[PDB]
Amino acid sequence: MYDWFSEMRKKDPVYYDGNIWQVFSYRYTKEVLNNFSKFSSDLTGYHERLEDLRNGKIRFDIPTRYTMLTSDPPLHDELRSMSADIFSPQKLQTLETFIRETTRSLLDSIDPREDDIVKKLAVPLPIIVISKILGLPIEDKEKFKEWSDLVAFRLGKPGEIFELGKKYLELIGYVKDHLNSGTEVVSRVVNSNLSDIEKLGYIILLLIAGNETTTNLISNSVIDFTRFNLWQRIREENLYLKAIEEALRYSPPVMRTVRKTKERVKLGDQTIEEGEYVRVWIASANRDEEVFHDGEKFIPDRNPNPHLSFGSGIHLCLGAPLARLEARIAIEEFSKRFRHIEILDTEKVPNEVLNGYKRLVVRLKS
Ligand code: HEM
Repeated sequence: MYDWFSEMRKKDPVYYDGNIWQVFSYRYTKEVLNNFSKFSSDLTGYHERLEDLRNGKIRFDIPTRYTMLTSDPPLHDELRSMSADIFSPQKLQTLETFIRETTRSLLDSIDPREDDIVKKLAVPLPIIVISKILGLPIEDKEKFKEWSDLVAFRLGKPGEIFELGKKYLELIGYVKDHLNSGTEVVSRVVNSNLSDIEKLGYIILLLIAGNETTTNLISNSVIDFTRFNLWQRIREENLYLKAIEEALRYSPPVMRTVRKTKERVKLGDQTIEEGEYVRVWIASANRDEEVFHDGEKFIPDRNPNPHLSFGSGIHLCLGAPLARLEARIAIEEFSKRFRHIEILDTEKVPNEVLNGYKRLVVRLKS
């Protein structure tokens, strides 16, 4: 649907189709994302229940409705400041050896003749890394794999209520079980003025917000580098940093995000009424010809590359530096292991927001 995106960017960058508003151009998607006053992220009733949560009036509820992702400032900033430096440059420098050793370990498990790199590399890496950072027992990776499906970007589908109930029951129980054995990261959260439900929500967000997305970055990168035959060049010219950024732009793990109008507002030539949902197409903005010359092409050394794959504004992905580091080390170590790669079989996740692969079977020549 990238051709439909281009047509919309040209004729209706801000389009109303009866029920929701949709934005396709780079200029307007960025404007929406940055104007948090007009375009709110308070879509889960968080602000409305903050008083009763902090009072202990609400005792039970789905914890994932109360995270920094579904909040506007000042609440949003009060929450985010508790972990603003979790992925600081110094912290990541120190994690480099652990991340590199971990992917080398995962690569060691790959059978060159024919293996699934999503299963052996892309899925485990982010999970193992976040577990170390949070101080949660890696010995529960498989469970973590299951719970990663709960990431907020994923919308509902019929017949999942029982399955989801099971995961929530286990996940919540696990977090409550390890709230006081985590790193300073979780300690600061557990020792704040937040209600119990919010603490749960906060820890779950940090635990699952980047698993499927980071996995998708690695998978999408492997697919793009292979299909456009760039492995040789990337190693040769050391285009890892720029190439991964071009994968993020071209094959964004998250296709779009949503906002709700906080009052009548004019975006472009349109006046969006108060209380309307606005779908922001990150994938389309990333192809905007005005901002990305030859945007329909995968240019490995494209520079600069101001894509919106991690968002923009106050909710700009907290894990961006980590995701970038993990993916880079993954792709570097992988490239150093094979002389030729061949994609034998793939299976794509069936979702309109999360963009990635469920299976990626390849054959490698070490
Ligand atoms: C390549 C992988 C990733 C992609 C493409 C991705 C994408 C995003 C996007 C689009 C947003 C903004 C959502 C919005 O504006 O409504 C976001 C927010 C967030 N992401 Fe990521 N993410 C990735 C990896 C990670 C990782 C590794 C973590 C670490 C736990 C993480 C933690 C978060 C958090 C906590 C937020 C909310 C921040 C806030 O609301 O201020 N993400 N992510």
